[PDB]
Amino acid sequence: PMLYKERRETLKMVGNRLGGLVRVAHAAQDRDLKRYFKARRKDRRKVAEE
Amino acid sequence: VANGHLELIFGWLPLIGELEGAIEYAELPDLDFIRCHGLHTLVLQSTPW
Repeated sequence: PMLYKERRETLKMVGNRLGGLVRVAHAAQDRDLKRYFKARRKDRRKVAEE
Repeated sequence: VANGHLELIFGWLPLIGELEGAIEYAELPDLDFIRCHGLHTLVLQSTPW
């Protein structure tokens, strides 16, 4: 098992960056959208594309 | 009456002077200025530590 240490490291210990992608997503691209749900139909014609 | 109405209109004449002066004063072309701002942003990335 000590022969696979560096390999497991470069496999997952660095792969945590990929997990960091979903963090920003869940934090901003779906939580900050609370404004679209409160605006009148007159603003959905723009907020969707925005 | 021919003399009274003439005197009356001659006395009314001067007031029309200042009335037209005020009318001209209302047409003076003047104005100010307006100015605004704005800012949009966008997140880039992030990683733990």
